[PDB]
Amino acid sequence: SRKLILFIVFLALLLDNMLLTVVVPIIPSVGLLFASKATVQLITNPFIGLLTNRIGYPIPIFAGFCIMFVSTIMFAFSSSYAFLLIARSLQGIGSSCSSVAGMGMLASVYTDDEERGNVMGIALGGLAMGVLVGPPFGSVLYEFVGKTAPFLVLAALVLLDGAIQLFVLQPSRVQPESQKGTPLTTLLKDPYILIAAGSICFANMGIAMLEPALPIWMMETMCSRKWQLGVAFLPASISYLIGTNIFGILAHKMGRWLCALLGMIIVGVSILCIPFAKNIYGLIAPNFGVGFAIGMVDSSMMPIMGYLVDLRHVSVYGSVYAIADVAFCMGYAIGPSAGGAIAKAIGFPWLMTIIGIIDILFAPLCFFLRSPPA
Ligand SMILES: COc1cc2c(cc1OC)[C@H]1C[C@@H](OC(=O)[C@@H](N)C(C)C)[C@H](CC(C)C)CN1CC2
Repeated sequence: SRKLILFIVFLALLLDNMLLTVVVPIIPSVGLLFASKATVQLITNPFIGLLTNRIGYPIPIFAGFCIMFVSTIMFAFSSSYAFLLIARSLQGIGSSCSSVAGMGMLASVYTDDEERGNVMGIALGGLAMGVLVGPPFGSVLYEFVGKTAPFLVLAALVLLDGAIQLFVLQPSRVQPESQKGTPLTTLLKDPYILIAAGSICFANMGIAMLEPALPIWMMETMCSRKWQLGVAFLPASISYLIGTNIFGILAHKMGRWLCALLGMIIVGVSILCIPFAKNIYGLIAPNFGVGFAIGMVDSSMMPIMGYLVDLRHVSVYGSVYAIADVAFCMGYAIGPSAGGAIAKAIGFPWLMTIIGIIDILFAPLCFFLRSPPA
């Protein structure tokens, strides 16, 4: 059925993101390792995009379990920096495979735009939920048992997920797609695919510049307590969960172009409002708005990728969702380091204001998605 595939993609994304996050609080126990996974995923996304059109979705969505499970074990038994880096790179390839192949399969199964909206919303809700229950899970287990409890529990969990894969997807038989998909070059030459991918990129780059540089600006102006840095962003996750689980539904009613436009403005007018907050209490509302609007944008531009592909090019979703994932991961690849560097160069408030201005100025470019020609 289709709901089984939806649940399998949801659980895959959830477990992959629990892993990306769980590792965060264990690494201090600092260089390019934090972005190794993201940049490796950015490298290996288009390859899965072209591979899903050559061998099918199952085999390259099941290769997620076989690879992420190896990472979750390699992290469980990591001693040197080289082992940690190769484990994070293997995770990155696993997250690629899972995200690209799973979103492509969700697009190829739910062939109606209205239902594809809700399905992509639910999958991104899986992403958000995994990110939300990640740091808790890891820490709790790290403090109560040791540095190997979270990784072994997630190994068991991805093993169960891979069993569901083997007994639902049946990747035993290779199966090429029905028609030759449009080459990635032509897809990237289109203006509307570029606009949607750019919207997702800019939104996620704003978040990924905010997150690892807000504790820095906090410990020097607010003098917040140690645990305050943890709650300083939990509103963003919770709001992203809410937004990307409800707007996958609300967007096709409101109009995906309008949802994305309003989505980015809200991102802009919230990120711009972060530097004006002086105390942790005043930091909540703009962070909530940031998360809510990032969800507004993501759940509304993820269906529109497959929609534009169905409306303009041939109906093969591997390459276009590889493009959208590249958009995503560009943020968590470049944004953290570049934002830290810019904050050290000019200043964190000016960096957040630049991000906000760029987002508010780029938002009106989403009106071009009101009615694209065929
Ligand atoms: C390991 O270290 C990290 C820890 C964390 C992150 C990245 C890290 O490294 C990369 C991101 C993940 C975000 O979101 C996501 O992954 C998802 N949106 C998907 C679409 C990428 C999240 C955005 C929402 C609050 C709006 C913010 N943080 C949470 C913790």
